[PDB]
Amino acid sequence: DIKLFGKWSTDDVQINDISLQDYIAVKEKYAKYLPHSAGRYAAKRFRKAQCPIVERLTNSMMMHGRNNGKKLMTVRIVKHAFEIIHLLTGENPLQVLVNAIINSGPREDSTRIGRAGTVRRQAVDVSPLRRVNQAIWLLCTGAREAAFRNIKTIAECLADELINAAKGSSNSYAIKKKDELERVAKSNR
Amino acid sequence: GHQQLYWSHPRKFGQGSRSCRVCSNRHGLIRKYGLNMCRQCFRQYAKDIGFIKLD
Amino acid sequence: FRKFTYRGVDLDQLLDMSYEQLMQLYSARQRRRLNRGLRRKQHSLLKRLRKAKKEAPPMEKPEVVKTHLRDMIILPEMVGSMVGVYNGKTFNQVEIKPEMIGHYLGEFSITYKPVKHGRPGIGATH
Amino acid sequence: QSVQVFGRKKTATAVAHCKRGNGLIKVNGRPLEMIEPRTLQYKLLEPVLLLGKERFAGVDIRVRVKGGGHVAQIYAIRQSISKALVAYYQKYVDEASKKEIKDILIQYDRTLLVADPRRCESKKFGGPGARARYQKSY
Amino acid sequence: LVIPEKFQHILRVLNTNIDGRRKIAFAITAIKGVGRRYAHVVLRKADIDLTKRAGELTEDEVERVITIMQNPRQYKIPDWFLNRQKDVKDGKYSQVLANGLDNKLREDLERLKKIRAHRGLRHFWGLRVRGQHTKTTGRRGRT
Amino acid sequence: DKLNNLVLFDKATYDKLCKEVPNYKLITPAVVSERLKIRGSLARAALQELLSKGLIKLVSKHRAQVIYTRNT
RNA sequence: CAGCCACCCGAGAUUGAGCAAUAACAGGUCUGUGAUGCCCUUAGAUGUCCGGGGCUGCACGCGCGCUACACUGACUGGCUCAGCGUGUGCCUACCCUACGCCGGCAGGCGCGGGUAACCCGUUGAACCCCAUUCGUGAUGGGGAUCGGGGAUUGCAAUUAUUCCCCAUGAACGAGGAAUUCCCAGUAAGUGCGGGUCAUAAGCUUGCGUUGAUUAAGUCCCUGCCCUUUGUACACACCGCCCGU
Repeated sequence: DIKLFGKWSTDDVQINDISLQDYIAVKEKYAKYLPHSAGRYAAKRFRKAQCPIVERLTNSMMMHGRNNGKKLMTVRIVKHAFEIIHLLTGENPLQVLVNAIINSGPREDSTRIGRAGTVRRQAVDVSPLRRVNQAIWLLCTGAREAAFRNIKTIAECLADELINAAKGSSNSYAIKKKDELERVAKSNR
Repeated sequence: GHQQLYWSHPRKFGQGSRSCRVCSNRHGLIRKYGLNMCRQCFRQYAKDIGFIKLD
Repeated sequence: FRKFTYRGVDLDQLLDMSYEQLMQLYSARQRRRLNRGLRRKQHSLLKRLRKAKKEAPPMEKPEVVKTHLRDMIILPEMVGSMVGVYNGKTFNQVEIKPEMIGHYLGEFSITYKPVKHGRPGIGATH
Repeated sequence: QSVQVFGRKKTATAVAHCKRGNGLIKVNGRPLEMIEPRTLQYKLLEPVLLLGKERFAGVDIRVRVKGGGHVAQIYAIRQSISKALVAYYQKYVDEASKKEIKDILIQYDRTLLVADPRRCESKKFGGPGARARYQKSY
Repeated sequence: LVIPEKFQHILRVLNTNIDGRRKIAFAITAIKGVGRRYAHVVLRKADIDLTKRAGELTEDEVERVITIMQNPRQYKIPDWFLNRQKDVKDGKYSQVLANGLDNKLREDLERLKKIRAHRGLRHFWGLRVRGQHTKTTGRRGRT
Repeated sequence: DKLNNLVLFDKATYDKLCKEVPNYKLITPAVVSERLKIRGSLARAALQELLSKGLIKLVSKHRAQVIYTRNT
């Protein structure tokens, strides 16, 4: 068996994006008992998607010059809130994780386009890899600010943001960021 | 009475008389392995000391 | 009116009191010179100050002493007189008072100085 | 018997002495279930239960470790265990199941047999780090 | 010993008012010298359970603490562990509470200027005691 | 800024706390502090005391993550 | 085709640096030098024998950097993993440094261990491994702002300069415009070492330890002037030049 942390089942995930399981994978054979395998995917290209996304999380809520070099703390803090989503929604955290990655994942962004002008922006399609990168970045930014200077501890601010982003609820900071991206895509055609 | 008074105060911590062993120069003495030179003489005379650059 | 003392003792008591509890009265200074020992060129300043102290003019201060050496002192026998201490080019005149004990003679030689007075003017804009 | 063929990660290494014993795996006087970080135990039980806890049928494996960093020792202690299992399973017993378990753990990951050649580079002067340089003064 | 209802805002020093919201081992930091590891050690060797809170602060606790802070030799504590060892201008060895008596000792600006000492002049202008060299750099005071 | 919180022992730590923490499904010092208006420090202290009483099920313990669930 | 991109094996399918052209600068160094050019210096010798102050000053402007603003955490302490090195010696005491007694703090004598992978050393180390008050504060993030005392190398710690114990919580709620630096064991966090050295690091130079989403692209607004082009410049645009 290959269950996550030996307690969360991995034979239950359904991405439901027709063909996106090659760019968001927790079932893949690279998915291991723990999300700790040291950094080896960042060297080359399109190898980052071969990462077990649990590792990408435990390294994305791992930032800001106070956490770098403390990866075991990140693995402890992901065990935390994995066993907490195990009880908050009464379901496997991988299901809500794939729901969050399939909804928060942006499609339309706005960028400067042109060789001779600088007046406005143009709508662009954000590829699956960049969309998961910036979605996890928004999730981690919210989870940092939701427990920053606040009495609320980690594994619950992250937990709250994850649950209210996984169901598509717009109350999430990540989902409001997604809506802002979509609306700025509307307003810059 | 300077003949018996000469060299009264032992200046042992200072390198005024223990300066670079080459000439009347200071300001950058290094005692690594007891060189007792400044940077100038060491770098210009490092070929005979045995220190080479292959790093 | 106001009351000043040296923690229950004076120069006379400290002269009578031995160095045993003097070290307990000593803050941290002038103790290890005993263990280290005193060197040469160090026997004339005490004689000179004592000789000056022996004859004190009536209604006049003890005669000025020109000293070029910062001599470490171990006893309060200096207190009660005047000293001409070093400034850098002259000899400045010092009245000794009970603050001398508990402090070193070299701590009365304060000499440090600016260059000149001016403001950021025509030359300096940014 | 010493069929040890290193098993390494960074500057820390492990040597997996293997013999016909009790089936208990020892790490320098302490069981693999209890290691100082108290966090990578699953990383150590991964190989055995991935290939099968039933494989050990009287094999005493003592791994001796030396090097810097605890987590640096791990990924090599388990690599040493996998190497010792490979040596035992290559010395006498068949290869079909050996190739089966090898394919399974190879698709599981790559850091069980072949070492990571990575190592800490030197630092270049004129900066705080090897690649980072000081701030420009305007 | 243990009692749910003993929470009072004020401790008595010189009939002045202090804060009483802090927990034990931290509610007696309101005294100038008591606090830090001093209060920690007196509560540590006071032979009482330290899990108590502000609400369970008994009057016997306060009385024993006041007695222990009056003189340090209750558990043979030397005088230097207090902020005031042998005093200046008097031969005492203890710190005095309230204001107008201890703070009278701190004013140390005129007599050193009599002997033209540097320390007194430095404390006369409110300059640095640690010896922070001042050339142009510094971002405190006028802006 | 201004430190001012509940430090008084009254009908807030036993009543409405021992009568509303057991009935909820997630119990955390932060969760108890937020949902029951109580202080997180005293929440931890009371949770330790009631664990000593033995009326919870503990999964794991940490400085910031002590995992409790209903047992009785 | 030269080559580029993917893939299986393989330790490794771009490991990092010193060498680096022709030719040149009026860029810094005469305060690096027993390598040196008329002026003060012709013994009235800007230290020179002895040596007692000096780049050791206060109102402020984004000069490399420093600990932080906190609950991914300082914090009782549990467990335990480092690698380059540096080390008793010519007007060179002072270098590391295994125990008894004492002394919280540095340190006294001894039996010895060290020219060295023999001695500290198994650098038991150090970051982390989260059982302690901690809960949004002036207390425990933030010793940043007081006076006393033991004292080891230091005749000479005067701005407790440097070895600590008590008390001192100012300011900082991650901070405008302009804006350094960073692609793999890298950035980043983290401590040890060498340089200076009374025993000395907020600096620099090495080392380990822990250790990413950062994109395998374009030339914007940054420089680098390669090709075409114009020239009345060639002292080469800091050029040339017209007129009152």
